[PDB]
Amino acid sequence: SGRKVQSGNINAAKTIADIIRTCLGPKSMMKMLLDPMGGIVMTNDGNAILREIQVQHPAAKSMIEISRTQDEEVGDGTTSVIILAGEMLSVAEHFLEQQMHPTVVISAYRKALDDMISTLKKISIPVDISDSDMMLNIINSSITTKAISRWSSLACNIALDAVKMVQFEENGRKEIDIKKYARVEKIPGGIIEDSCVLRGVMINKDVTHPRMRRYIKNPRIVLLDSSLEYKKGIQQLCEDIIQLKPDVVITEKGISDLAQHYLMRANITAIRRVRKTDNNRIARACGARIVSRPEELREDDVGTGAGLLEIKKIGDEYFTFITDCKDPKACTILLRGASKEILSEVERNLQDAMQVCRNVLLDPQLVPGGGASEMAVAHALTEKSKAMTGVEQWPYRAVAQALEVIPRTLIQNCGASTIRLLTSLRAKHTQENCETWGVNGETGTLVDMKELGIWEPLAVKLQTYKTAVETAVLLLRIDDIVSGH
Amino acid sequence: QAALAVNISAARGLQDVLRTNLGPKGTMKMLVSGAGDIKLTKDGNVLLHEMQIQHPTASLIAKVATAQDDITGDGTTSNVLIIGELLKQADLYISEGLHPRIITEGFEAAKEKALQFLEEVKVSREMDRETLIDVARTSLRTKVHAELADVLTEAVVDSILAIKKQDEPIDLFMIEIMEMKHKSETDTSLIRGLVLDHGARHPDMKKRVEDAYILTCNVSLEYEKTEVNSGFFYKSAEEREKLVKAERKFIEDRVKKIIELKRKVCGDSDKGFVVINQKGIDPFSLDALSKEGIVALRRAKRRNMERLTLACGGVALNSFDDLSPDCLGHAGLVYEYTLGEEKFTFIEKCNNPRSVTLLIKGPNKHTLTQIKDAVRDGLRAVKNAIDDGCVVPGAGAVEVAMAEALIKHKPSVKGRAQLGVQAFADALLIIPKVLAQNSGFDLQETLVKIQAEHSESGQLVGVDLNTGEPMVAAEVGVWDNYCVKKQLLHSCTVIATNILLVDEIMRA
Amino acid sequence: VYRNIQACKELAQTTRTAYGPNGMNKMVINHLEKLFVTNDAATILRELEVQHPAAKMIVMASHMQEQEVGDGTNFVLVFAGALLELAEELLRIGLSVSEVIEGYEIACRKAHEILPNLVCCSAKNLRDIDEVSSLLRTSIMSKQYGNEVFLAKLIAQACVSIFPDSGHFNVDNIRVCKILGSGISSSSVLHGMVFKKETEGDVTSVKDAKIAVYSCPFAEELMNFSKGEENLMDAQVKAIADTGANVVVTGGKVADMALHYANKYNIMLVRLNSKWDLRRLCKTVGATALPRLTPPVLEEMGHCDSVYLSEVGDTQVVVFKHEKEDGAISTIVLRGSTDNLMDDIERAVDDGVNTFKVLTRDKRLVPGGGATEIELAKQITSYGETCPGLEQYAIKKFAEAFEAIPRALAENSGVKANEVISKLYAVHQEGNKNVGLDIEAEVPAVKDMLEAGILDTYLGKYWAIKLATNAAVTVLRVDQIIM
Ligand SMILES: Nc1ncnc2c1ncn2[C@@H]1O[C@H](COP(=O)(O)OP(=O)(O)O)[C@@H](O)[C@H]1O
Ligand SMILES: Nc1ncnc2c1ncn2[C@@H]1O[C@H](COP(=O)(O)OP(=O)(O)O)[C@@H](O)[C@H]1O
Ligand SMILES: Nc1ncnc2c1ncn2[C@@H]1O[C@H](COP(=O)(O)OP(=O)(O)O)[C@@H](O)[C@H]1O
Repeated sequence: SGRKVQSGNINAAKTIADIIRTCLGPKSMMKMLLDPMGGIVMTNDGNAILREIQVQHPAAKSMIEISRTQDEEVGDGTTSVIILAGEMLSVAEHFLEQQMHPTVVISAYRKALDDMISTLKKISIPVDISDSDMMLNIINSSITTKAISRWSSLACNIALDAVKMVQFEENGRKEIDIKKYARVEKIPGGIIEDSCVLRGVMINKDVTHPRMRRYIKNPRIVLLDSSLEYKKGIQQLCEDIIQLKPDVVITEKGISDLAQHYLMRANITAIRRVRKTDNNRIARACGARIVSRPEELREDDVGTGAGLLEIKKIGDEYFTFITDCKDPKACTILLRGASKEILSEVERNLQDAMQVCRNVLLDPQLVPGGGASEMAVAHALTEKSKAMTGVEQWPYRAVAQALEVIPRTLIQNCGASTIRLLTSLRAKHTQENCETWGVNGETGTLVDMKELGIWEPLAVKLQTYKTAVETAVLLLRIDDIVSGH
Repeated sequence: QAALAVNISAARGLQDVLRTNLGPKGTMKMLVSGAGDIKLTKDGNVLLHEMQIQHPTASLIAKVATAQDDITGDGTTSNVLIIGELLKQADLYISEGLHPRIITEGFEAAKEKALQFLEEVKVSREMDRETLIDVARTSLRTKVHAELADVLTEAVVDSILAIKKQDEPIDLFMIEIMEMKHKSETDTSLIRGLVLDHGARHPDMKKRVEDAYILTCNVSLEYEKTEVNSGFFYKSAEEREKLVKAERKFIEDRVKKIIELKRKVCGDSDKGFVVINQKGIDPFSLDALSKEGIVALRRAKRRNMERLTLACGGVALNSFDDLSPDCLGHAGLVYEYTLGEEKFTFIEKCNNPRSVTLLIKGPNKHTLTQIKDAVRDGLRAVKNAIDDGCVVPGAGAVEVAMAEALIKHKPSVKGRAQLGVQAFADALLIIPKVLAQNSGFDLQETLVKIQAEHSESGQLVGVDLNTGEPMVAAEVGVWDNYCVKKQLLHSCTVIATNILLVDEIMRA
Repeated sequence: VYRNIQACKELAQTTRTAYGPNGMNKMVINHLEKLFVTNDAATILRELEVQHPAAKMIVMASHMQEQEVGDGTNFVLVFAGALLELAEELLRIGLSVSEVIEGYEIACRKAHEILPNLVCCSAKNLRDIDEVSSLLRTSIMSKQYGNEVFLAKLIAQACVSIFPDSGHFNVDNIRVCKILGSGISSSSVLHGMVFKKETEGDVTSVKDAKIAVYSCPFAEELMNFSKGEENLMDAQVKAIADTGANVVVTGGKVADMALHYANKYNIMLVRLNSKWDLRRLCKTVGATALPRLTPPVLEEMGHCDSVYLSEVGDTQVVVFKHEKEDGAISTIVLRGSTDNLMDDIERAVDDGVNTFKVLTRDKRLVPGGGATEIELAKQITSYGETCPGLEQYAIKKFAEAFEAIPRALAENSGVKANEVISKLYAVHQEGNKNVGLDIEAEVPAVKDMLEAGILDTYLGKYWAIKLATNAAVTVLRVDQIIM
């Protein structure tokens, strides 16, 4: 009753967070998943652990949801988000028992979050984009410690060629970017080096009889969801097309040979059995428009699409190589190899680096990882808390105290003592003016962070901190759960 | 088959219980009794003599260990740790056959090699004040607080260097620990000669005695009456009414005998005639004689009078009279000191000032007992260091080098005794490990560092119980006793063999 | 070891409430089934069934504290409890017990060396009855709230100021005599011990009194036995009256024949002596208890100055005054409706006299009411960041345990503790040492103590801090025992 439900919620949060507390870093301790069928599961990814496990407490369910969203939003750090949320709630437990309202606590947390957002940008080191040398250094730094160690060249070249092929200049300067409009073409065959990049959209569907001028010097794509029939006795679509005279028409169903000849008379190439998940990128790359009302038909129905079409047949597959289209917004990146067992994770890390590049365009800032950024922000909060007055200062210090959990876990899961190393790191970090030392993850030894050469994008760390703080305030703002079970 | 496993489990349990006591930085346990009074201590001897052990053979181990190592100074908990580790290491080989006799042969060969190694490692630096300081500090910081030990080291070392003049180690009577209950526990010094427990009812009789003559002889100022006639005072109480009288003539006889004794051997009211009574005395005759200059007191124990025989002089018979004053001796000062409410008589600067007593002012009973045990342990350790004349590098210095020597001695022995030798080395390796663990640092981090640096150092080297850094105990001041190591090794091997040779248990 | 820490924490918690002038008191029932109401924590502990050995030795430390100072024992208990709970969470962090011990020791030494830097000592001397009465009001106000503190300070201090000779004082000189009846406002102060006596046959002005101490108090054949018994009793009282005896003291009852015979001997037959009074009489008159009536001895015969009856207190009493010091003995007569508040009043009197004694032995006074506590906490926690190493955690935890005093003082007085703590700590940077808590306002308001005159002994707080640190250290360094 009353605060008891809050204590239960934060206890559930703490007991779900510490399950995968120890599984982040380059030496993550591995975990067991024992289904009640005798099977045994080998897993390191805490996200996979929580996805496989099931829990009944609704607060834990909401935290699972936020972890999944953060996984599907910016990329990595989900374990760090969960750990931060759990530690912040665990440290707020003491203040909840202190007979203070959750309102003052959450206000203090909000002010602390506002301070952290600024002090992160204060300490973040600038970075450059498209600078091959230290961009490749970042690739060897963070894009590594995955299964691309021996194959980092393909990942790096793919990322660097495909950074400038989904950029959207909607309201600024290429700051809008998506990782889904890119044409990833993951087909086995040949060597892994056969993967390449093309400026256009590729279709795995092709006409059964490509004995025709499938490519035109300036295709004018128009989306059409209707399927052509033999004739009106519908043929009227053929004359409707003839009115505006395009050269390429997309439909989702097959076209008969007689209908194919009718469309040849209509001076258009008919493409059949296309897919919506591919038609969307077709329209994005070609800027097509769909319209069927005769009154609304005008000169704007048909617009210029591709620039140089072509079709080849690689690996006995009916390919469709549209290249050099009008808009380099949905281009092609090829993915070939002997087997696909790792290339999926390769492309996942590719999209991770893609988010890295997109946020570098957003904010060219790197934060010193390995506990360096965490200790820097904790020190900034603790020194700023000296001037703060009132009861709300204690949470403003406890959030900083609980944020140092990341280096604590890094030191803990390498054998080294988690107390002496943390004390040495904190004591030397304060007297140091602008050093931002970060503990090595492998040896568990203190080292200046520039020498180690590890960094994270500013945006991803900022999002992790924001999500952790918002989860803390959301879980502390719950006053009761009784609505049934 | 299984009796061996039971003994192994009991020994491991005893070792685990006694793990967190070794070393000055090791934590201390506390003992609770049925009555309610509690004792707070860290020394292994008292812990094994006071613990209420469940397992029978664990009680056997404790009893035999205390009985054997009462001879040497200390090392009890280290011995228990080493025997437990020996048993565990032997079990790791017994679990796959390996009949215990072969392990016994390996243990005996390793004992011989370790004895020779200790013989050739022992350092015979000549005795001085500084080495005694170091030994006292090492033997005292492992039983009491840090600064209390630092204060007490000076007192104990000064007392011991005072004692050392006889060129022969003697103890017990010559060093006496007095106990009292002043609030300021910081007061702790040594007093030469003797200190008497208390005195009698005398208003400022002599105080500053200066030169004095000691006869004692259990004066009879309150000589025993004839009270006991039949049970108690019956209707025929005239016996206990009149026969109890007429014994005042004994008191007057003693008074006059002391009168001519004083004005025979002194000739003046000065030169206090020191006499004592084993029981109470009447204030009337007492102050009548004291006003003449006679130092008369009452109610003293035996140990003080036997010490007076060898440090002051004078015969002592309860039934007596004036006799030859040849046995009588002289005292430099018999000044009496009172702290608050109870009187102390300082019989100092006397003939043969070899006898010395130790003064402490503990606040309560348990701190007093711990201080007494700590100072006794320090005295025994420094006396043993005096006797051997060759101190050894402690802090695990001798143990790690012994282990290395045993490992390098492996191919020398034939048969399967090499397994026993290796287990013996791994068991002797426990001491630096327990030191590091009790200090707080990681076990194998410190152990690996120490072994790695000792590999090239050649000289012995220990562990610093402040940072985990390896340290040369010889140049710092950590020291142990040769006899302690000898007895520890021998008894450890004996008890390990005795336990390992067991085969089966039956009731009786 | 967490079992010992938790046990000591519960022990401290069960007496944390009774701290301060708003001590919200308890019920006391012992084995013989009395019912007392008391707020004095030292009074609470002495009938607590403490079984955990950690509790046994923490209350041993408390007893050592009261024997050296005389007040602040509840402060020692709560400080030790806070220290042990903070040590518990430090152990949960992963620190070793020895490192915590070292940090606590260095923090304690820092506290002792920083304490004398904020002392606002006494004004001029133990004299100036009004001034010292204003001084000695703080401890008695803590024991009993300000309803009667203004009268109590004068009543208690005026008695101890009677004999300011050669700068020496004794607490046992100022004893307390209780008289039932009228309210506390009718209390008074008198010279010489006051107690009940029975016979009024006493002359006002007397020469050197002769205190006769009673260690052991009181057809035809019937007439013969009665005559023999009466003659034997008359011989006994004649033997008592020998050696110039003029007064007697007895714990027995009066008899009409006995009182008549004593009166016609011109001796008052004083009876009804309390079971504690006789040792004090013997030790103050330089005599011992006579075994029976027939063996009195003039050598062990009581003499103080004289004996007479005092009507002060609306009752007839017996008074012995003008000892060898001629002014050393001075009791205090109290009035009250019942007896269940007499214990609290005499406890406040003791808490005044012992604080006066420690003022005599130390004329240095530091601000109270949460001032010195928060100041020392700020000093130690500021020094902690300067000191590197692993003792720093123990140093901050020591400061946090030190700052728990005003928290309890505010909480048990009604006001929310966190608001008071935060406001006091923030003010203390600018509103320096003399600031302190305000009892009166329900709102968490602060107020300077220099004008309020609420001060506590420097030496008392010094010894309390030292002994609390020693107790916490000696508790942390245990592992277990068979139980
Ligand atoms: N070589 C390294 N040295 C130190 N820390 C590292 C190293 N590599 C990675 N880390 C740490 O790992 C953390 C990122 O792990 P995380 O994003 O949680 O993985 P995932 O999100 O896939 O679970 C970073 O905070 C960084 O400090
Ligand atoms: N200052 C010190 N530094 C390192 N080791 C020490 C120090 N003082 C004592 N020791 C070690 O403690 C051991 C003795 O402790 P312990 O066995 O607990 O006492 P006891 O001899 O009573 O059993 C010695 O072997 C010595 O090496
Ligand atoms: N009017 C007051 N306002 C604030 N604090 C007070 C007041 N009166 C007493 N105190 C505090 O109460 C404490 C007295 O504690 P006390 O109850 O005497 O301990 P004990 O019961 O162990 O003798 C002092 O430290 C003082 O700071």
